[PDB]
Amino acid sequence: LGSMEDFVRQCFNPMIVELAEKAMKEYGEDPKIETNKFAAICTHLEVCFMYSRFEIIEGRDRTMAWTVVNSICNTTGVEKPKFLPDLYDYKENRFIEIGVTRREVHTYYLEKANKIKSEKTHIHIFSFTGEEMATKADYTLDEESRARIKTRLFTIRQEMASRGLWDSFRQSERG
Ligand SMILES: [Mg+2]
Repeated sequence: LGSMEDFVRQCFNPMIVELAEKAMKEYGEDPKIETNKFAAICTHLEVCFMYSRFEIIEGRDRTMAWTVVNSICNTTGVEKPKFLPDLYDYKENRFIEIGVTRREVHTYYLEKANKIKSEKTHIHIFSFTGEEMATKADYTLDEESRARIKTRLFTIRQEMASRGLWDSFRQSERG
């Protein structure tokens, strides 16, 4: 059993880890104590990056994120989201909430759907198993692109496994 906090710093990009530490501390969470979510924040940030034609909302400091979002909402005619999205697609002209889950994707998809009370915001969930689920079966990215995200997730998993971190990481996902 290795250290998740060690794993994370020598696994993800220094930029992803840096943005995830802010995201955590911004909510009185300490990345050194809650290492499992620390790793979940990095993996999700990383997927938002591989995914993005796109405007990255996630990772930005709250004030900047809402500034970017609002400016978007009135250059276009899109309704203001309530919760900040992760991305904005001006191709399909909609926001995107992205999720990486260790649980059943359909369950996670609904929790997100019920939270954002969406009308137009798109939802796309990825898991560590390869199963995915996107709004109206509209998967946005072509196959190869989505295949890369799934690869990076598997890679993250097994590197977590060799260090004995997977077992704890995989079953500590809360709603
Ligand atoms: Mg977000």
